[PDB]
Amino acid sequence: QYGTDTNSVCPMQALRNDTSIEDKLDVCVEYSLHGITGRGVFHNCTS
Amino acid sequence: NLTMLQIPQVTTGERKYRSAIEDLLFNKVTIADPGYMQGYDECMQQGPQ
Ligand SMILES: *[C@@H]1O[C@H](CO)[C@@H](O[C@@H]2O[C@H](CO)[C@@H](O[C@@H]3O[C@H](CO[C@H]4O[C@H](CO[C@H]5O[C@H](CO)[C@@H](O)[C@H](O)[C@@H]5O)[C@@H](O)[C@H](O[C@H]5O[C@H](CO)[C@@H](O)[C@H](O)[C@@H]5O[C@H]5O[C@H](CO)[C@@H](O)[C@H](O)[C@@H]5O)[C@@H]4O)[C@@H](O)[C@H](O[C@H]4O[C@H](CO)[C@@H](O)[C@H](O)[C@@H]4O[C@@H]4O[C@H](CO)[C@@H](O)[C@H](O)[C@H]4NC(C)=O)[C@@H]3O)[C@H](O)[C@H]2NC(C)=O)[C@H](O)[C@H]1NC(C)=O
Ligand SMILES: *[C@@H]1O[C@H](CO)[C@@H](O[C@@H]2O[C@H](CO)[C@@H](O)[C@H](O)[C@H]2NC(C)=O)[C@H](O)[C@H]1NC(C)=O
Ligand SMILES: [Zn+2]
Repeated sequence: QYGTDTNSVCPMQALRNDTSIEDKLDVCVEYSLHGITGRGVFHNCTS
Repeated sequence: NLTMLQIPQVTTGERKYRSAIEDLLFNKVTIADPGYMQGYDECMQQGPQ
């Protein structure tokens, strides 16, 4: 089953923490965040 | 008396572009501001609404 929230069942091959978003702010990147995938650009925001 | 149909003159400042009756008409209608100048930035600074 796929959930819109975080997906906590992942294979070990997909276990990584390549969270270098600070250096990749101004670039279109492929993101995979807790089972959520897509493409986009991250802008520093306050919330 | 044609006061409401005329645009009020102002001695100092910015000239007005709406009459009294036009101001009454526009205030009764809710229209969203389509961010002509800085909508792209405002949609990020304001958050989801
Ligand atoms: C030839 O024809 C030319 C074109 O017709 C004409 O040039 C035009 O002259 C007029 C009058 O001089 C200019 O109007 C003025 O525009 C100012 C800037 O507007 C823009 O920016 C604001 C946001 O402000 C930010 O940016 C400005 C710089 O751009 C900066 O100065 C400011 O500090 C901010 O950083 C923005 O809100 C404006 O857009 C909205 O209004 C437009 C209409 O004016 C809409 O079309 C647009 O969709 C926007 O609409 C939304 O927002 C409004 C306001 O909330 C809502 O009503 C609406 O529903 C919608 O949500 C635009 O991008 C503007 O600041 C200035 O404002 C003053 O005057 C008007 C009218 O009297 C008042 O309503 C304002 O409150 C304000 O009044 C007082 O002004 C004095 C002096 O400036 C201030 O000291 C006071 O504080 C202020 N009082 C208050 C309470 O705020 C006015 O609209 C116009 O820009 C020129 N157009 C050009 C150059 O292209 C030219 O004169 C003609 N020549 C001859 C010879 O006749
Ligand atoms: C013409 O009509 C205007 C309104 O369209 C009148 O102005 C109003 O006057 C009253 C009474 O003094 C005030 O309380 C209002 O605030 C005014 N409204 C405005 C200025 O929008 C004006 O008095 C009328 N003229 C005459 C000669 O009767
Ligand atoms: Zn940006």
